[PDB]
Formats: sequence, structure tokens, C-alpha cells
Amino acid sequence: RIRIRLKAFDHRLIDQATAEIVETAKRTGAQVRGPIPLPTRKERFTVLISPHVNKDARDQYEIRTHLRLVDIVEPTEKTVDALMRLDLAAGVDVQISL
Amino acid sequence: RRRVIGQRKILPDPKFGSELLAKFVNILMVDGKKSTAESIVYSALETLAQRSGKSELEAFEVALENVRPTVEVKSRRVGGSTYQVPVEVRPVRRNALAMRWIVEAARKRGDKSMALRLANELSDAAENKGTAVKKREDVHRMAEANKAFA
Amino acid sequence: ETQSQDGTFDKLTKKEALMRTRELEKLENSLGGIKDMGGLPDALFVIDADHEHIAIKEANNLGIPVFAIVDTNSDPDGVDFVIPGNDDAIRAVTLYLGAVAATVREGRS
Amino acid sequence: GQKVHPNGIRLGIVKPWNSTWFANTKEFADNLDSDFKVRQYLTKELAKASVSRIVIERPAKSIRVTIHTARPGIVIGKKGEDVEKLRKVVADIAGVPAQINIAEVRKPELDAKLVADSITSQLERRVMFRRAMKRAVQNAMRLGAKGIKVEVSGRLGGAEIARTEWYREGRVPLHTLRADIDYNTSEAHTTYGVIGVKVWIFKGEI
Amino acid sequence: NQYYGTGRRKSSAARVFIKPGNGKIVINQRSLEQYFGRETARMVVRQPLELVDMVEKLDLYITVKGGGISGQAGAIRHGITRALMEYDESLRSELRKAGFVTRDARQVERKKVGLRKARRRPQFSKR
RNA sequence: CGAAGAACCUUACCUGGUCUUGACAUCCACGGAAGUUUUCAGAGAUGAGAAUGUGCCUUCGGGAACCGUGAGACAGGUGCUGCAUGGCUGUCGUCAGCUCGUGUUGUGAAAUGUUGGGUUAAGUCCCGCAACGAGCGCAACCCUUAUCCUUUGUUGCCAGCGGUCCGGCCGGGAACUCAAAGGAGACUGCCAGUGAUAAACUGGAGGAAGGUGGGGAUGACGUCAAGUCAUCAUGGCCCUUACGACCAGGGCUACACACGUGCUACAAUGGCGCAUACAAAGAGAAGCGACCUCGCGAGAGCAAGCGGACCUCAUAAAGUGCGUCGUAGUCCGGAUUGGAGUCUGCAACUCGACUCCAUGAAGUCGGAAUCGCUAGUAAUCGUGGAUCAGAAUGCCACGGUG
Repeated sequence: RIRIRLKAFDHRLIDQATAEIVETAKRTGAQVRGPIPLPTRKERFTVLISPHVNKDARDQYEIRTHLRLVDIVEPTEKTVDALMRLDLAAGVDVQISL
Repeated sequence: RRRVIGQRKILPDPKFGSELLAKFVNILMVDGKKSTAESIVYSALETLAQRSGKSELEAFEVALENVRPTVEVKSRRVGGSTYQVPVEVRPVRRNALAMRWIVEAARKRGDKSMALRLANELSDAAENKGTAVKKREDVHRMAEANKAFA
Repeated sequence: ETQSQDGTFDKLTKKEALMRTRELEKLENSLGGIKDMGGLPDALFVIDADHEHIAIKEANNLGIPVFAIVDTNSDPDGVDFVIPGNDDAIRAVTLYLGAVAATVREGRS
Repeated sequence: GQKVHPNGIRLGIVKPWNSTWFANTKEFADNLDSDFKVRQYLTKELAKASVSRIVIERPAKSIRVTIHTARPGIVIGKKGEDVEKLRKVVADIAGVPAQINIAEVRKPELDAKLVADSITSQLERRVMFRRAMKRAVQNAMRLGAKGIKVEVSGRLGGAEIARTEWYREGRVPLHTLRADIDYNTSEAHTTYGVIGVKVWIFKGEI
Repeated sequence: NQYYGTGRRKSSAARVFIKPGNGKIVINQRSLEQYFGRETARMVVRQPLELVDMVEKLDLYITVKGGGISGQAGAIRHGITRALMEYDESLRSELRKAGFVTRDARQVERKKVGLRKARRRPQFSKR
């Protein structure tokens, strides 16, 4: 069964990008075991604000990497060949590995 | 206002396939329950068999003949007051209009049920009866009957 | 102008070029014959003193001498160098007009 | 009121989010919260730092935070002063290893925020609004850019009748999404009232 | 062999497979008369078919599932008419004349804030 | 209409009891761990007592969080001005309008531009023209819906082949529906006729889609001293052993009428029984709640699944098949009331939602007058959500038929 992964930087895109699959990639052919959230990979960073001196400055940033699994649980042909018909999203890593 | 396009092509009867009968069922239709309309008129339309005994098809048109006006009024905000200048009626509405009188007056008939309360009216149409036929002259008594302004 | 000059004319939709080319029609017409003027002239020679009314006006307001070939119904009070001649006549115009450039041609020796 | 936010309206295209990260209803609630505390504070101790924006990346329990400023050095500290302080202040405030990378603002005369925080500060300095509003902001037109619409709220100068001002150069077609504009606000609580200001810098088209 | 024809209208999904022969019609393991037959006017599905002499002509194996009667019936009509065009790409004019080749872009409507039903504005007898 | 949700609370209002550095902030003095169980007096607010309790900085002065109480600067005000204001909103109006620089014109206010001729949804465009250019607008960028392509294939799909504990259930298959990131496509681009051989119009071809594709979003200069000091902020004015603050109960659901906006009817284009087919967009750890068991039923007991294309709320209504009842106030329509019950929550008299039984009114389509609606529209039929412990015919939203 082909497994699909979606890792965006927020739900503003990871949402539609995923619902698309469940809607399109999942009609009757594909089985789809279900859309899961999975733990988010939080990576923050601390940067010295002031240019030179003032150690007590610093500023904290962070980039939440939102992910989703779902994955189709049915390797057919009529429905498993209607996903490629989706490559939009200006930022939604879709690692379609098996 | 100034818009100028065409008419709304209606879907023909569920059997005989006829626009003339199409908008007929619609004018008769109610609450978008188009289904009932069909099962209410399509029956009385054929129940004419018991009322006659043959290919009941032209009976409809013949019945509308006694309900087809050809002159109506039309008040106009002119001459300070309000005119009335009566004018005839193109075919597009002749057939339509009639259908209203045939139904909008077949409801107040107060008979067994709308299904039949309608049937009888058709027989009364060609045989002149009910407000349906009345409305004709009761309307003609204005136009062609008051050409003084026409 | 330079647009059509080189391949810089085959830019944008074929329609666009058309919308831009129209500007030339107007521009190259209403100015196409004055573009080479990098500053007010030193003398203005106008044909009919009537039609080119406004033209002469601005002139006497900038100090640019005016040599106009007025006419009977013309108002020569605006011309500092009147040339009482037929403001019309296909031949009158040509002869003198061409005759002007004549002296001007070798004017600078 | 009768104008859409010239920034949020474009948050989709030609305009990045000053805080990009993922989160679920669970922490999302307190997440955007901390971001406020940290962001609000980073200004308190870095007002005169001439800071523009303040992005906030968040991978996993480690926010980045980028303090864009026209004056980087001052936001740096004595070879560790500022940085250390802030980078440490982000302690319990987020309860996570929060970093901090400063970003140098190129041409502090084309950035809305600054051009806004500045004019307002000048006002607080007992200065004629018209002068600064016009000239002290007109600069955004000399270092480049094509169009800049400024706006000063009411109560300007000795007067009880609040009045708004215009003054704009070039072109600021805020009715074009593909236009991209640098809009930002800025207050100025003076002896009376709170004379506001809005900077609309049209940085090129698409 | 076979000739496929998508076809759809008003949130509908038609899937008709035209085979050479067998005027039998089935829609989701059901009869065109046992699923639609005796409805409002489901005579549209077999409309394009008879429109050019069917029954003893070809076969119709459909698989629709979207929208109510009217629509679900309109989708098929679109798929079928679309399908026949495959068996013969020289009959488009005919089907287009009736208006089957085209789809009913006329979809539903979206409600709107301020209003009460996308268009029906609230009354205010007193203004 | 602020109220996307008034039993307490909310609350701001009334009555009564009660508290005056005070419920909410800091500073000081001296004390006292915070904390938990607690007894009595009371409607409660509270007060009068019994314990249980000693964490640490320990430089053994002092301390920090917090508690007591004393004094005062004050704290507190949903109190007054929206003709003191900021911020925010409605409206003319998605209307096509509103201006500026320079130049020119009149002694000047001012004009011109921006008017005129065609034209467009439009100060849109094309000519003209003492004006030449420019800005805010309109258009276009944004979303969304309408076709196809690339790509990935779980919970989604099943065209083929195969195995069926017949259900895509199981191998398997990336085709197809779909999902959702990125792309192509529409521009008067092409054809013809009108128009001055211009703008544009009228048809037409090609397409899945025409002449800003459909709908959103986007609201110029300003007007109404328009609205909001009651969300918030705030000038000035006010009150302060009290227009501050706590509790209890009551009120905002009163009536002896009226006016506006709605829902459900008045019925056989219907009700009623049985049977049964089709959709979309959505919510959900003090949550949504299965199956199963009980009860006539609301619901209760037990207890899985899903923190989500996996599960649940949710197993659409119109509809279609049959049959019935036959135009009576009915087999219509349900208001009212009585009888008795459930679930929320201290608690539902006042004042809640719902279930069952019985009661079964007005109403037989509505003057004068008036409103919305130009296409998936009006019309009608259901579905979901915000607020929320639990009071929806309101609001926001979705799709069916049309």
C-alpha cells in the first residue's frame, strides 16, 4: 500500500493540500486508512539582536514544520492514478515513497 | 430594465414532450414539488377518458380555446391622470395567461380534490364554465369594449 | 521608435505591440517633426496666420520672431514679418514654402 | 472606515508571514500567545534599536526569531551584550531553546515601520507635523521607490478639532494585489490626544 | 471495443460504458427503470440513446453517484452523449444541436453574510 | 440590532443584609509558611473557635512569594458629555466619481484639464480640443468555482488479472473518482458585417468555459457634529466611611394596546402508513460517542473507536412505488391546557430543552398598502456550525429539486 506524507510550514496550506487527497485521491478505489497529524518538529533559534555588545539582547525565532500522513491503503490503478493530477501548493513537501 | 435576451427554453412534458404542456405543469406546480404537479395534472389530463372515450390529446388545446383572450388593458400615467389604452395579446402570453385562469380558478372550485377539481374545469373550459371562461369576457368588457381609448 | 528598431518590438502579446504602435501614429505625427528640437527655436515661420493662431500666440510670448504669410482675413498684428499672400492656393503654399528652405538651406553658407 | 488592510489583503501573495510555523489547536492557543509576549518585549528593550519587523520561525521547541533593524550593531551589544540578554530572556517566556538572528535593514528610508516610528518620534520632539511628514519622509523617494503615501491623524498642533493630512508622491495603487506595498502604523501619545500615522510605501510593482 | 464518457452536472459523477450491442442498461447494480424508472422525468438518460435509434443498437453500463435525481440523471446524459461521440466522432453537430455535448455549468449558489439565503435579503417593512 | 445564545452567574437594574486603603495595583509598619481538614452563628456576605502546617536564601540583622491588620497617597466608576476625541462602523455606493503640477484664461472668486463626438460596467477606450502630464480611484494582482496536464497515492480509488470468511473484504494495481501542491487555457486572440479603413458594437468559429467566464474579496474625495466614552483607549467634568465593593432573592421573560422582522398553517401540487434512492460543507480529550441492554418514548446502563479522507455526531429531505383518505373545518393546521415524566446544572416556582398521553383553538390564502427576487436565481427541501453546562423558528453556511 502506497504511503503519502505532507510536511508544510502551517495549516494554511497543509490543510487544503491534505483534504485534496482524501477527497480526490480517495473516492472508491483507494482505501485510505485515515488522516493523521503526527508530532510537529519544532526548531527555534536564538539570535543576538544588537550588533556587537549587549549580550542581554537576543531574540528567539522558530519554524514549525507541520506534517500529515494519511496514506492510501489500496494499490489499485483507476484511483491511484489520479493523484499526480495534483502538484500545486507553493510549499507542501509530498514525499510519495512506498 | 433595458436587458434584452431570449425566453427560457422549458423542458417538455414527462411523456408527450411538449413545451406548451411543459410550462403548463410549471404554472400549475407548487412549492417546487413538481412531482405532485405531474401526478396531479397528468392524471386529470388523461382521466378525460372516463369523461369522453378516445385519444384525449387535442381536448386540452380545444378546451383552452374558450379561454384564449386577445385583448387586455394597460393603464398609462399620461394626460395627468391614468389612461387605460387596451391592446391585444401576442401568442407567447395568450396560451400562457389562459393556463393561469384555468388553474388559478380551478383551485377555488371546491370539489373532490385538486387532481379532479382540475379535470372538470377542462370540460367546463371548452363548454364555457367557471371563472376561467368568465375572466375572458369579464376582461374583454374593457378592451375592444372601450376602444374609446384604444 | 527604438522598439521596432531592434527585436525589442517582438515583446509582449502581438496585440500589445498594436496598442503601443498607435502611440507612434499620434506621437510621430504631432511631434515626429519637432522631436529634433532640443530647445525653443530662434524664429518661427508659419503659413496661414489665422489657422495656426495659438502657434503664433505662444511665440510672441517667448520672444521667438515670427515670419507668417498672412492674408486678407488674417490678423497680421501678431506677425513681426508679414508676407501678404494667398494663405491658400496649392501653388502659393508650395512655391514660397519651398522658397523659404531655399535661402535657409545655404543660409549657413 | 472603508479600507482593507494593504498588508493582510496580500498576506497570500507577494507578502510573507512575520511568523511562519505549524501548530495544533492544543498548543496553538498558547503558542501565538508567547509570540506576543516575546515580540512585545523585544521592542521594550530595543525601541531605539530602530527595529523594523520581527519574524518568528518555529521548527520544534526552538523558535528562531529574527529582529530586522536599520541599526544592527546597537542590537548586537558589546560583542555579546544585547544578543546574550535577549537570547536568554526568551527563557521561560517560551520554555524552549529560543535563538535569535538579527537582519540588517537596507535603506531604512523605504521601510514602513521605521518611516512611521520616526515621524511619530519627531512629533513627540515638539516638531511641526507638516515639515517632517513631508520632508523627513520625502527621503523614501530619493533612495528610490516609486510612490509613498503618508498619513497623520488628527489633533495635530494646538487644536481640539482632530484633522487628517494627505501628502503623497509617485503612485501607491493599493488597489492592486500584485502591487506589493510597505504599510505600517505608529502612534505618538503627546501632551494631548494620540496623533497617529500610516506609511504607504510602493516598492515597485509585481 | 468500449467507449468511456465521464459526464457530470450539479455535483454529479456519471460513468457510462458503451458496448457494441446489448441495449441493456444498468446503473450501480440497478435497472434504469428500477433506480430512475417512474420518477420525475428520468427519460433524459435514455434520451440521447433513442435520439439516434438505440435498444437493439449498443449497451449502457453506468456507475453514477453524485447529486440528487435531476442532477444524477443529468450527469449520465452528459456522459452518454459524450460517449457516443467516441464510437463516432462525426455526430457532434447532432448532439450539440440538442445541447447535450455541453455541461450544465449552472451550479448551486453560496450563501452570503448580511443576507439570509445568498440572495433573499431580510425584510424591513419600516424604512 | 451591540447579545454567535438573560434560571444563578451573566448584569450593569431593584430590594435587603454587610464591607469602608477597600473585591482589583504598589509603597510602608509589625507580625504571620502557603497550604488541608475544619466547628458554631447566620439566606448568604461573614464573623467567633480546634487542630494539621514551618519550604528555602541562613553571612543567624535580614529575608522572597503569599496572609493578617494600622495609616495614608490612592485603588474603584458599565457615571456625563460620541457637538472634547482615538480606534472602530453604517450611508450616498461599486456610485464613477475626486483632485494635483505646470501652462493658459479673468481685476478677481474661478476656469480650463475633467467639457464636446462616438463608446464601455466604468474620468473604459478612441478622435477632438489651450491644454500637456500626474495621483486617489475603475480595470488587473488575491481567493474561489468551470476544463485538461505534471506529480504523490494513506484512512481515498478499483480499469485489468487474480483469491473471495461477496464487502475492494484480500493479493494486487497508479488506470479512474478524489485529494492538493505546481502548470496550460480567454486575449475581442482569430472570421465576418457595422463604424471614418479608430474605440467599440453585432453575430460567428474553435472550446470545457466568452467579450470584466460565474461568485466572492477589494469601498475614491468627502457627507450624515450619523453610531459607539457600553468592548477598549481618552480631554474635561464629576462620586469617594461612597453613583466604590460582597451576598441573597427579585427584575431584564412584565400588561389593559400598537409597529417591524420571522416560523408554522389554512391542505389532496396534501396528510398518513409501509417501502425505499440520491448530496454538500462541517464539528469533536470536563469531547463526538459505537455496538449492545432497558424504556412506548425523551433518555439511562455498560462500554469500543477517533483526537480524525481511519471513528463518532450523521443510518439526508424533497423524491419515487403502493395503498388510503375524498373537499366537511376534515384523514388539514397545529395554538392552548391538563396528566405524568427526562437531561442538563447548587438549583430550573418565578424563568429552561425535550418525551409520552389526553386536549386539538384561531385559521377555508388575508383591504388599504407594501417587499425580495433576472438563473442553478426566485421557489421549496433538508444538512452543519458559532455562542453554549443546558433555552434557536435568529445569524453564518452547505447541498437537492428548480
